[PDB]
Amino acid sequence: NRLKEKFNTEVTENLMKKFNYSSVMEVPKIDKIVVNMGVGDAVQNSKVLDNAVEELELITGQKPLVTKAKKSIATFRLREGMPIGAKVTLRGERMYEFLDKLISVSLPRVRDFQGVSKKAFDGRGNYTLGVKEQLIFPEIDYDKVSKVRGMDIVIVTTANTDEEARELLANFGMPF
Amino acid sequence: MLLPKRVKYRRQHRPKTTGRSKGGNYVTFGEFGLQATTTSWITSRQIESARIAMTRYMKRGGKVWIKIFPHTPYTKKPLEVRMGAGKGAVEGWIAVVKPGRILFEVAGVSEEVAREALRLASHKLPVKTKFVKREE
Amino acid sequence: ASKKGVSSTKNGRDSESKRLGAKRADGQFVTGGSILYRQRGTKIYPGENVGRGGDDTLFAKIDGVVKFERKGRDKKQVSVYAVA
Amino acid sequence: MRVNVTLACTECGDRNYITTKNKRNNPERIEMKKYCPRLNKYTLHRET
RNA sequence: UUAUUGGAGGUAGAGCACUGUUUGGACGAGGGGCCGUUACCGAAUUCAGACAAACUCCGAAUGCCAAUUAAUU
RNA sequence: CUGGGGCGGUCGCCUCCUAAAAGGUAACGGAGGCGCUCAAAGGUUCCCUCAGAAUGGUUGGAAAUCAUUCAUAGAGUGUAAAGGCAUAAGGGAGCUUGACUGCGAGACCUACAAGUCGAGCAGGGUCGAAAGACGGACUUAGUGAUCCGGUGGUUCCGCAUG
RNA sequence: CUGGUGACUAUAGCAAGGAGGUCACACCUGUUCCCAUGCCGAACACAGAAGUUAAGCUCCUUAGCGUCGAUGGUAGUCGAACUUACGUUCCGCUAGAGUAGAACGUUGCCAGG
RNA sequence: CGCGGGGUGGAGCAGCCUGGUAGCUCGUCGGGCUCAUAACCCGAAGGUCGUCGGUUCAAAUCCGGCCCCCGCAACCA
RNA sequence: GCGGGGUGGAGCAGCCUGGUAGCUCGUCGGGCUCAUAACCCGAAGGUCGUCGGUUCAAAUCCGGCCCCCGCAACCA
RNA sequence: AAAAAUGG
Ligand SMILES: [K+]
Ligand SMILES: [Mg+2]
Ligand SMILES: [Mg+2]
Ligand SMILES: [Mg+2]
Ligand SMILES: [Mg+2]
Ligand SMILES: [Mg+2]
Ligand SMILES: [Mg+2]
Ligand SMILES: [Mg+2]
Repeated sequence: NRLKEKFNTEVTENLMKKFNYSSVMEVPKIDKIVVNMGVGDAVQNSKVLDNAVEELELITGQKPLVTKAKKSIATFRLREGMPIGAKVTLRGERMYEFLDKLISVSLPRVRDFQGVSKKAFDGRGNYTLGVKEQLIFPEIDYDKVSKVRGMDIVIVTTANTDEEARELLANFGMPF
Repeated sequence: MLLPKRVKYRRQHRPKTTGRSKGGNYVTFGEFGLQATTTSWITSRQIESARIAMTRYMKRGGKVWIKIFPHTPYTKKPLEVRMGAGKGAVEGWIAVVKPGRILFEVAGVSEEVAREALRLASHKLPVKTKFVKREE
Repeated sequence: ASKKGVSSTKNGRDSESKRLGAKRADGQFVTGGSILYRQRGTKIYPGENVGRGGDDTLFAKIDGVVKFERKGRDKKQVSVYAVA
Repeated sequence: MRVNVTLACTECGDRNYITTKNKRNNPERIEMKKYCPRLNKYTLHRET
């Protein structure tokens, strides 16, 4: 819980001083992290979705929820109820461990890494990071990766504004 | 030629024609208007004839508003057929006009030009009319 | 004499009318089991001592006086109350 | 459902109920607990 | 039959809140010919004005069902 | 049947409008459905709430999956329409078979034959901690008299008697 | 006054601004235990009391939205008289829209203060 | 309703009688052939035998259930 | 009045049974010829008559507008 | 002893 200790000690004080919070309960915190992988080619080959689920489970540490089509779309040849994604929600210690790992061990493994988008905030204090290749994560061996596919990592925060969310993530150590 | 782009029902009961004008009894867009004083169906062809007459007299100087619209289809049987065997096919489109409704409005011209234009228009219509101004 | 060919209508169908609606009046005494109201859905709801049949028919469960009552802002119900 | 089905008590053999089933969805002889009036108890009935 | 009281219900009228129909403005989320700015602005929004047997946010007069109900019959 | 007959169309059942605010109400008037489906899409207990839009995000585009916000019903309700249903009748899960047996005060509808609703009682059950709910399905179509014959059951009869 | 739990067609709602905390209600700290997540102690469940009124919640102000809403007049209409006129007249009933205005709830029971 | 028969590579026929082995004629691919073209000759790929079961060391073959097609015959709610 | 049909340039399938546009000829390119034809190899070419509807999805299912074909149009 | 047209 090194990252959590940093948040309790340094980030809390820095952020509260910067934004003039009358109470500590106003200090933003990372509510959850949702790691999603949309596998639309599972329509054509379910083994792709199975491999994606296994890789996501290795990355995150817990079994993913398989997400199914909410509606049928002819162009995609998608029928309602067909499994076309995987999702993991991380909270608490696992969330913090994954976050520090992503900041330190994983993100620098990005090829030609030059920081993460600073404008990728929903407008209400939540940040979505699109990783373009799973090989980034240290838990995956490229030998067993039949196909390389990305992920969406949604950091959901209690910050009301992109400015506060940016300050929180920067203090945590996100490049920008 | 006005007519709805589509309707839910092409075969409709013909509208009630007794009573007074429910609405649109005041000049609201232009300065002058043509007010119906009797009741009639008004066809799209009659609307078009009156519109052309008044606009041609105004010589594009002013602006014209058609306040009525022929929403209602009416049917007619094929020639020389007996009664029964279903309702006939849509023949045309009509607006129901009762006393007091403003049929047309004009603006951007003198009162004299508006009077003459609306006179020419009224002679194309199956109702008696009167020249009206905005009230205040 | 000249006679023209006629077409046909594709219409000309209707189901039997179902005699829906109120079957007893507000303020009327009814015996238990009397149908109060025939309906589709709950246009009126069962109130006190009133049941709702499988086809939504409203009926009295006790002997008593029928009372149609407001139910909230938009709805209504029918109840039966025992007479003294 | 698209075919008629007779449910007979598997203890006394009485044909106590009729029902229906879809033959493609349930090709097998369907079974279920039903009340057997002769035995005055619930017994397993199955399609004849 | 009338008087009084209660109730069911959606017509006439009216209205546009829904489903459709429809006339003038204003403005344009955004892209194209255009350099930023003189089509389409098809969207959406918005102001005002209209139409309806199978529209209704509303809603009569009557008629109808009743009442330990009174008067006349 | 038929705005003469033939020809064409139609014939039973369900929903809406015509229908004149109870109910009913015709025409070869205006519109559509039905001759099924479901072993769960039934019962019960617990839990849940949509469609759509905006903004971020990789393969991913106007729409796939993820996140926040707004969004009161514009979604869904097997299947037409109407009436209902967001205290759900809509959605998920667990357990189940009441899609029971004998019935039935009373009531609707109605020329008859039929058709519809039904508390409650008894037997034996399912779910539920319990109250309680359950005699199919959000409701209303999905059906056809008698005679005759087939099949199963039967403390019924059995042409002198068995 | 606070809370719990009811009744009433939102006159009760929404929105905006402001105030509140040892009681209490929350957020909140955790996952050993009963219980739980199609993944997640988020939720449900349980154990607990370091911190906070930030949010919920409660209270206060208002009339922007929503809700309610006359009187008067008009449409429609039962009946009658006259009438065929896309009618007239008389009587009774009497909208919808709109206007003035009402309104930021009113109350029962119980336990605390 | 009874009795027979049929279902086999992309098409049309054997092999079922009597248990093993999937043959024949067209069709496609490659080669020889020729000035090409056809014809002809030689190499290959092509159905696991309508479907599900059953008896056997062994099933296209034997025995059942089921799905279609054909011939004749039967049919007084 | 009732039926049937409308799909590359032509003729004809595909519809019945929604997810898949086929054949012959014609056209274009390369080849063979002294050249043309024939022939061989390779390619392009139809928003399925036109508007609406149901559907996640329409040549296909449903309803109009148009065009063509066939049959019918009888008794005085 | 298969078939192989034409050329101002
Ligand atoms: K005139
Ligand atoms: Mg009206
Ligand atoms: Mg005649
Ligand atoms: Mg009625
Ligand atoms: Mg007979
Ligand atoms: Mg004997
Ligand atoms: Mg040549
Ligand atoms: Mg020569």
